Amino acid sequence: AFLILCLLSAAFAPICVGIVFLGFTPDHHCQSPGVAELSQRCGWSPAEELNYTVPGLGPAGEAFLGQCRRYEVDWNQSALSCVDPLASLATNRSHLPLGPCQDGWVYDTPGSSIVTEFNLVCADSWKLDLFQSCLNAGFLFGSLGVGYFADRFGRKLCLLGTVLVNAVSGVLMAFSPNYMSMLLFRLLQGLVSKGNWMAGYTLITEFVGSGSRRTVAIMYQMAFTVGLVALTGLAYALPHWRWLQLAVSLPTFLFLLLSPSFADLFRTPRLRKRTFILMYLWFTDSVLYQGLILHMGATSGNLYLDFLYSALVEIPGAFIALITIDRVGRIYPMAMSNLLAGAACLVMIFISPDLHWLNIIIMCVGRMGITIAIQMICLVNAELYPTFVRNLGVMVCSSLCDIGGIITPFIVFRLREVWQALPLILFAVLGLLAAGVTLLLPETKGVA
Amino acid sequence: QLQESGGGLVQAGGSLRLSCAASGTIFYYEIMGWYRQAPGKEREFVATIDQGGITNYADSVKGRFTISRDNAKNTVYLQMNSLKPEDTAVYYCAVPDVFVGRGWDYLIYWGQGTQVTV
Repeated sequence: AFLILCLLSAAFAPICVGIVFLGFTPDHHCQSPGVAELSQRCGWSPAEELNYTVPGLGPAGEAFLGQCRRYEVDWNQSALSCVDPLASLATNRSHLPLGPCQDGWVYDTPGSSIVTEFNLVCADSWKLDLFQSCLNAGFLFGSLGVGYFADRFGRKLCLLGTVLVNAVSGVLMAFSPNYMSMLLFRLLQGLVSKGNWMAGYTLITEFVGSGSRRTVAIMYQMAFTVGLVALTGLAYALPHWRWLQLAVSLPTFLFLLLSPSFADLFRTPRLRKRTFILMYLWFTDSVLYQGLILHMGATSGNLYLDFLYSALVEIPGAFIALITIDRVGRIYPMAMSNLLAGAACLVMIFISPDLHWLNIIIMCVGRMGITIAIQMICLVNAELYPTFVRNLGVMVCSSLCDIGGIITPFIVFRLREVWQALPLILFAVLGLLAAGVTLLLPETKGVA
Repeated sequence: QLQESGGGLVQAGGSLRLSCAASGTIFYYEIMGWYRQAPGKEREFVATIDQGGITNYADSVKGRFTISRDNAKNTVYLQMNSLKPEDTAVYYCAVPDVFVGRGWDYLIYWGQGTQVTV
């Protein structure tokens, strides 16, 4: 029973993370016909050809001066000096006419992605956020509608149907002819993903006794980490998104063969405070956790090693979260871990000449600090709250994180245009303010 | 409102049972426990229990005391057997504070307890 649930968790792990590998943007520039003929005629500087063709984009303007513009010089059927063709033609190179890009650009990568295939650069750059937005919309919509399908059919036919739909959707998306169909299949599988993922957790929690809930939760975390580790290995040997999608989709097809009421928390004034503080903390932590990975997977010079190292530091977080129990109070680790995720974000915007040996350790520290805080909320939930109230609170928090994940990607991706450090100020503010609301949790007049 | 029961005068440290009652709001949303007067000492700790069912114990009474929870009658039970002529104190029912201190050091509710001697 444990093996099946762990395999299911590991298989669900790449669904919300693979956008780092499936959709990635490489360096590109506008292409002009006839430049190849001159390059064949004159091969003095194949490398400097770019230098001799791409315009001189200035600081902070390279996003809309070399990737979305081209020169109007007629290279073909023109006599050149083979060294500086532009200098001889015109004394000043800042006065020639420009124009919109054409012919689908030219990329520099041995692999392929959705950006490379469908040309999602320049004015269409906002189409990449739809990928995550549709999946999160599916996550939100599938949470409410899963209860009805648990009745009038049974608790057995749902899992098989969800697994079959997920596998078929994955394969068909791997065989998609146009852009709209891929979005449709993403939305279609977004429901069944969480629909089948929640059942494994519920079964694992129910089957094991109350004395090993912590152990099985740690086992689930270890399974998630292992599933995250194996995905980095596959993307190393399969540099095409169709191959990678098929390779991560086929195993799903292969392996298939006087009562606690929710209205009592808002009447007594003592239980109306912590039940709001915990909700706010959970929402903030989920938003931060979702944002950090997407920020990291966009400005990395070494993606594989950074991903592996960041994923390898999530076991000590659980170890310390378990060790701190029964020895220290419940708010000191919470405050410290919430404060550790803000200082790192604040520092991460002030180290220009220290790259390649500091960003990795700072990102690891921030990731561990975020991971520690999430476990404490779950432990407090399991300690202080009854069954039914938490049985609805899990769905409520899932809906909260789903709406947070709907709103996040647009803000994260489209706020980097004004300045590259803007998304790293909101994270610092949220982290540094979430550590000041936990100090209102202790009850006043606590007699020793 | 916390109220206790049980108690008596055992002859040679025999088995005895203690019961603590709750109101209904306390019984479902926080953590209960038991504390010992221990004359000559300010306060002593014995055992706890929470919603999940995980239990703690004191290093001096480990393997002799058992705590169980009853949901029908809204009560928390404690069973002591094979006592020794060293446990003569007053037993209180209390609700500790988790967020501040060490998790069992501070109290916000108590019910004046009861006295049992051996």
